[PDB]
Order: sequence, then structure tokens, then C-alpha cells
Amino acid sequence: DCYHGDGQSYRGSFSTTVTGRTCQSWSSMTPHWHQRTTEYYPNGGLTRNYCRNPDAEIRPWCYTMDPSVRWEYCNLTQCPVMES
Amino acid sequence: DCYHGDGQSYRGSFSTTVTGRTCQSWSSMTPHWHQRTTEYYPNGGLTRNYCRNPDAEIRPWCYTMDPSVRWEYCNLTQCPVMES
Ligand SMILES: O=C(Nc1cccc(C[C@H](C(=O)O)[C@H]2CCNC2)c1)Nc1cccc(C[C@H](C(=O)O)[C@H]2CCNC2)c1
Ligand SMILES: [Mg+2]
Ligand SMILES: [Mg+2]
Repeated sequence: DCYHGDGQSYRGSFSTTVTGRTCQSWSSMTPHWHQRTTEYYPNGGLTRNYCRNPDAEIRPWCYTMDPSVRWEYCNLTQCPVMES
Repeated sequence: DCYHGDGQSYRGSFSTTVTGRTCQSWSSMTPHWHQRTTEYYPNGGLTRNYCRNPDAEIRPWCYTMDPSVRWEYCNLTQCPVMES
């Protein structure tokens, strides 16, 4: 599993962070209150707790289930790019 | 005590909400995490837990100490305006 571009188009089910924390569901406000929901970002693919990039960070990310860690980049790398 | 204009200029010590809740200190991330701190909004007068309006809401406001109520308008009204 990997993302293309900056990962705005990523639509897989990867849901864990670079430090092995569990992503929080986008629809949930717990533990972290936020405004990155599917209503606010309808083009973001914000479903379940899957890594996404609705607001054009540099790569896919999520809020985390650790109350002390608001959000992290997900443990995904960019897919091999087209080479000449 | 009262505010002028939309209350961006309010610099008094009123610190309670329209429902009688206590304002959270601007520098604190508890109970509510936020980005309305004096470093982000240096022109906002964000000190202690006093009602302010750093981001041009319609009137002064604060985050609250009730974990279930993120922010409210403060219990302040507009000062009597200049009449012709
Ligand atoms: O938040 C933002 N703009 C905002 C606009 C209108 C209302 C509000 C809501 C304000 C509150 O409840 O704090 C109210 C209070 C009264 N006045 C407005 C916030 N923008 C924002 C910009 C950059 C970064 C972030 C943090 C964001 C996050 O950590 O959630 C990250 C996550 C990964 N990508 C970004 C947020
Ligand atoms: Mg790479
Ligand atoms: Mg009035």
C-alpha cells in the first residue's frame, strides 16, 4: 500500500501512524475535536478512520486515538513514480 | 463593562460566558485544544482567561472550562454608541 502525488487521492484502508498509533475516526470528536469531517471536506474521502489528506498536507495523515497525540502522518510512502 | 465595535479592541477583565461558564485561559490547551494563543494572534490581547475577539467573530468570546462546551460568546454587551 502506498499513495500517489501528495496523497489527496489515497482511498485505501491503511489507518495507522508513523509511530504505530491508531487513527481516530473522522466522524468522531473524541479524543480530538476537529473540523475535518466528510461534511466540511466532501471531496476528501473521509470514511471510518482511514488515512486521508483532505486539507492538502504534504502526505496522508489522521487524528490519533492517543489523547496526547492530536495527529500524525500515516505510515504510508509514495508509490513508485513514472520514470522516463 | 462593555465592548466597542465588534469587540476586537476589548481589553477588560470580564471572563465569563453568556451561560455563566468560566473562560479557559488562552495559553492553556485544556480542556480545549486550540490555536488562538498570543503567539498566533499577537494583536489580540490574549492574556489570562479574559474575553477577547482575536479572530473577528461578531463579539467577544472565549473557550470554556466546561469540557462539553468548547467556546461561547461572553456575557458583555456593546457600549452605548455615539449618537448624532
Ligand atoms: O482551524 C482552522 N480555522 C478555523 C476557521 C474557522 C473556525 C475555527 C474554529 C475555532 C475553534 O473552535 O477553535 C473558532 C473559535 C472561535 N473562532 C473560531 C477554525 N484552520 C486551521 C489551519 C491550519 C491548521 C489547522 C489545524 C488542524 C487540526 O489540528 O485540526 C490540522 C490537522 C492537519 N491539517 C491541519 C487548522
Ligand atoms: Mg518516495
Ligand atoms: Mg446594543
